Amino acid sequence: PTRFISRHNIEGIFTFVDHRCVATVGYQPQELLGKNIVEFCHPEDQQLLRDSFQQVVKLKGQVLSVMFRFRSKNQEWLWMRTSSFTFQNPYSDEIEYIICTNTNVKNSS
Amino acid sequence: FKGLDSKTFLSEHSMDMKFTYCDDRITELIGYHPEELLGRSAYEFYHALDSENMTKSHQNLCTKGQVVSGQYRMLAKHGGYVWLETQGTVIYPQCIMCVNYVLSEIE
Ligand SMILES: O=[N+]([O-])c1c(Nc2cccc(F)c2)ccc2nonc12
Repeated sequence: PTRFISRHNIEGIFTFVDHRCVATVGYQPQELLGKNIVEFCHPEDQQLLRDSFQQVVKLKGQVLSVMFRFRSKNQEWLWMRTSSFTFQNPYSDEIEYIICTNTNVKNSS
Repeated sequence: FKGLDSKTFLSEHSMDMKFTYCDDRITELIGYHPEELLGRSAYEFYHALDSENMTKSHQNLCTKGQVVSGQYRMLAKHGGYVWLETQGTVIYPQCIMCVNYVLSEIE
């Protein structure tokens, strides 16, 4: 399974991207950092993705998964399954951020 | 004194605890280069006195889908150990995603 990790703020902006993104979606980390994940999302799926990011912060660190179409560096729609959860260092009251594992999956059955 | 972000590193593991990814913050904290951890079991790096506790934490992680490890010691590259706590989450099982935060200087 081709996958990479990302960290996002609550709004969806990439604040960290693991280098395995190149093999997964074709972009360098530098091409994703500072951008919102929704900017790469198929228009039909953008609201689902926003709504998923909004909810995951309310689920007390449980995983929320979402499937969406991600525009690869070749301008092609790849099915991604993003499993997300929030983290906040328990020694602090820093705002939660979101940790994602992003995997190219099949849409088939 | 280190900021919060600077004492945390992310790692990914297969279900047997072998590293499949580690972020570079670990170098500044514990000495390892991520590439040298890959394929090694995290168990190789736990202090002997924490091994049974970490086995229990791994069992709880696999049965519940998430765990907070409680405090344990990880062996540092150049000797000694650092105290850590880890929040683990199973990604579905496909892999384990760990948020590791350092609780002490090297001892
Ligand atoms: O499955 N795991 O890989 C796992 C941990 N891995 C780990 C991650 C970073 C450093 C370290 F010494 C060990 C650390 C604490 C854990 N508690 O349950 N599983 C754990």
